[PDB]
Amino acid sequence: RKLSSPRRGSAGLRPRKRADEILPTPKNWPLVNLKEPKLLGFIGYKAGMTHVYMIDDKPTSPNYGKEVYTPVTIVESPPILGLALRAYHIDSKGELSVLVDYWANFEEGSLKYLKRKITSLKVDSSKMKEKLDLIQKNLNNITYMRLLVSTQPWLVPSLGKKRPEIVEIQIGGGSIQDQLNYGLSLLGKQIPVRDVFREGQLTDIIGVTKGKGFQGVIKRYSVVEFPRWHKHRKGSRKIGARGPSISTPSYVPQPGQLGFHRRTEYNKRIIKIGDNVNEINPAGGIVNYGLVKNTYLVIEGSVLGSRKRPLFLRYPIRPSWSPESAPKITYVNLASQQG
Amino acid sequence: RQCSFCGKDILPGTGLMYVRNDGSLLWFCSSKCRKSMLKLHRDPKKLKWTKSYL
Amino acid sequence: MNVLGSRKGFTPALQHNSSVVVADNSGAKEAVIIGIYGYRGVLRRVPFANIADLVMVSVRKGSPDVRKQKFKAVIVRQRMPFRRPDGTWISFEDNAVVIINPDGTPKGTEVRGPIAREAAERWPKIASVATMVI
RNA sequence: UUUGCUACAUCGAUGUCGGCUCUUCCCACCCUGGAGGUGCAGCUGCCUCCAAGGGUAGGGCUGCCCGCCCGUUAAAGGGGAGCGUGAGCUGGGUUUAGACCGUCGCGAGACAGGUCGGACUCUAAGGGUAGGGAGUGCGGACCGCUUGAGGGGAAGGAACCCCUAGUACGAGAGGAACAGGGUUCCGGGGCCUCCAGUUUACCGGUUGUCCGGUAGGGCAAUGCCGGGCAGCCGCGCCCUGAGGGGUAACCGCUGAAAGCAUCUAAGCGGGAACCCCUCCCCUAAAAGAGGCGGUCAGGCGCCGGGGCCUUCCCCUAGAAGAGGGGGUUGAUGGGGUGGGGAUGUAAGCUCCAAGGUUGUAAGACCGAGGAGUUUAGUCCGCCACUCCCAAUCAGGCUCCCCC
RNA sequence: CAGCCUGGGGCCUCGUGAACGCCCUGAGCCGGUGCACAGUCCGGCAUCUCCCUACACCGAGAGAAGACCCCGUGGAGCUUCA
RNA sequence: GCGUCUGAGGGGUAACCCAGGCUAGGGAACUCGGCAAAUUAGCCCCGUAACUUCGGGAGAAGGGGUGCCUAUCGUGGUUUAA
RNA sequence: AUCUAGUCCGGGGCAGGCUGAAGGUGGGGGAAACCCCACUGGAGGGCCGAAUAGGGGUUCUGACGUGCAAUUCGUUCCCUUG
Repeated sequence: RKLSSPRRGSAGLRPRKRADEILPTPKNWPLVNLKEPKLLGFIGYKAGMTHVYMIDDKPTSPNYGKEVYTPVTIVESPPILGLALRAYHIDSKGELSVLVDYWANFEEGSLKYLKRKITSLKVDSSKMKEKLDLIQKNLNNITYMRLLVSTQPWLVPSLGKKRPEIVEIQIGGGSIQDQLNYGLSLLGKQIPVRDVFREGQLTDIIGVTKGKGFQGVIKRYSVVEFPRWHKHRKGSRKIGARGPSISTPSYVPQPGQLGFHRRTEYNKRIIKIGDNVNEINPAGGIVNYGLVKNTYLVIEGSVLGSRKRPLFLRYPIRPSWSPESAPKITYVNLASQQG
Repeated sequence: RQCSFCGKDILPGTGLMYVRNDGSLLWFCSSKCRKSMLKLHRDPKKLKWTKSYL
Repeated sequence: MNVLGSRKGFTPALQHNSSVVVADNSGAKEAVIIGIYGYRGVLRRVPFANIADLVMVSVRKGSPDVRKQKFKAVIVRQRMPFRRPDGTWISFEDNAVVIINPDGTPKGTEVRGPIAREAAERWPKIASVATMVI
């Protein structure tokens, strides 16, 4: 008689549809957090996963000052390319539309890799001179400054592609005028990961999870399979009833697409930023990926997505604590991942 | 530390320690070595993928 | 009692109606788990237990004065492998318990065989009579 | 939400008990949150008011429902949806035909008494739901980046432990709370470094038989047995703040009606797991159908041209579509060579072999098997380098706006 | 407390080629009205068109002049103290 | 003698269904009910309880052995054959 | 009365194994009656057992249920000298 059991799955994630882009952008950004002009995110590629041995940093942890074993994910992060500067304002209708974009590639930054995504500006249409004075004229009613950046996949051979991905990253820091000066110095340059993050920080990861195709209800929602005889008896991998009513027969479990969803993670700590790839590459290569040869991040725990997945790394928006530098690492598993 | 069947080195964070009712300990680098003592009872002196062959 | 404040939770090794050996000289030899102290669960799931857990047992084999009686016991050994925080996997040869008095002291005066450290840290009175601790 | 009363609807049929599976709601509150009273010292109790955001589990007995009982738990609340749900299952109960017993009947036979056996049909026009593709509109053809009206969420809930503190309180016995930490369990979302499962790729052993023997193979639903990479998976691992505003029950301030008093009437201040924002997921088919950067060469309708798609080589993706890449200005797939792996040390040849057949003897001949050559041979749905081979040929659609 | 693997279907394509539902095509849903549970009526809130797969909750879904129950100065077989 | 129990092709082979293989720790906690599935299994030697209508129970229950190679021994058949 | 029920007349069948009744013979005992053992013998509405040798039709309340079929197919089973 009608015992209690919680519903299967979350009602807040519907629809479970396919993500419409492989690199999503955050909708919301962390507050200023009392800093000086800097970017609030970076872009990386998921490579593989291993495990290290570190000495615990958390002063409240039960294992404080002791050598504990932790899994880690490896994220390859070459420099990105700063493309344009974007200003937002509250327009008529009182919205958050875009004021203008100020592009700068002609002085230095003549790239045809960039034309694999956008058949970008001709020499005839380099009239960006009057886009900049519009920003300075309409200063004092600009609310946000954002920088368009581009990935450089051609620097990652294991990632067999050359056309880039284009996203926009927000600047948080001093005044608006101060942020405009900082955004003009990055324009057309190459932004290393160390200009944004530092070892020991927390981050938020946004990306697309591994796809799995059309699936049933026992994998999509973890419903209970019919017990005994029914394991033998007319079909077991299904739900019994599909609602009571003709009320638009409701939101009950149904089969359909599983995986390849846009999701978000919280409070993923960065343990190391390295350049010497001989300290991270295992014997025989990372299985099904290749070899690391750029700057890489060591992120403890797991990360959504498959190998070679573009990931957006963001400042923590509900941080759990505030770490300091140096989670000392004593061992890194460089053994082969086959066998 | 070293495997109890094949004699090779066990990297940290991998393997298995097996405790017997008399208190003795056995270390295993993989399931292939764990099965070869506890299940199959094969002897290591006849296999030359083992350090005990010679 | 004393080490639960760490990550006291392992592989779910034992259940209701699971059989164990009694690793002490109290008089019992075999038992069956009747209840798991502290567990609270979900629909259709059988309550579970691992090393250093308090359980209620019913003695199925032993001396006439303890046979078919209900006691309190703690799990000291388990067959199913479990991982220590320093990343090592441990495994024992059988599932065993030791029978304790209501206040926590062991009923027997001697413990047979090895004991996991998590059981010795959480239950100091058992560690006082255990000879070998693994 | 029971059981009756009535006989309005259905008798050319609305499948009639219980259980399982899955969804949602009510509040008359069992626990979790707030406030008060007490014959409230503390701990524990009892009672009243607000509040439905979250939870309410495992078993023995009976076809059950109810109920009794076992070990726990923060608590193991009570109801509705055609007593929710048989084009979802089941078939223990019940209401056919067969049969036994007791009572009743002259009998044929009856019971509302017990017992044994007894069938569960259907390929989804329509709606709904879960997902995936095209078209028209906004708005002449395209490439790229965005906002955040609106919509959904439980995305988290709870308990135990540390210190506070053997402190307050109390004769003693006993024995707290706020602030601040940790973990575990239930729910949600993900992942494959470790461990575990699988692994009809692969490697080996071996039984019976067939291919003349050895070697190599066919068959015995991989013939069976052992091991097993990648991948997928859980029994493994990671993440899963709080704050602002508005209030509920109520608690207070100033203050009269009504010289006083008074939290309320005017006028103010506080105050909850509640509601709204912050956070996470879908969002320009939002009709007020948004914003921003760039391309549509040139010459005199024609020449010429830009873009997109199929074809071609593929995988991150994939029921078909779609998605994500490469296309000689190239490492996209294969070959070659190295690396890293799985089995377990190939065939042939040399030596030994319990014995036997010979040979005057010397010697040579058979022999399950052992050792050497030999971390061998076979294999790799992983990685690196290298243009050796192939990404060629061909077809279709749509545009040249502004100036 | 489910996971992985295999044979035959399902899925995509070529050939052959039916049946049941059918006043109508006009069927989104919530509260009502009414022989007392409406696709069509009233009041609202919604709703751009087409196609593919999957699910069977609703259409008091399809299939059979209800076997239960009562009636008819309808039967048939059995019984006996009619 | 047949590939005529007379339709085929494609597919990194989706969900799901009909048949099958394997699963760590636990071992009936499932369910009306151990249903279904698993366990055991041939032959030789030893050994075998209560009960009993003295015939049975009885293959009760339970324990040990089994391949390959190299040689032998014993018993018997048959051949004009003590 | 080509199905089916019973009967009468004339025909055709049941692979392969096991147990071992009465009877018979020879040892060993006791005076005796008679007892024990070994072998031989081959009884019985005895036992195990061939998808498709023949016969049946219990389970899964398995598949099918606009069928291969107006009663079939698969698994698990029952009988087989009367």
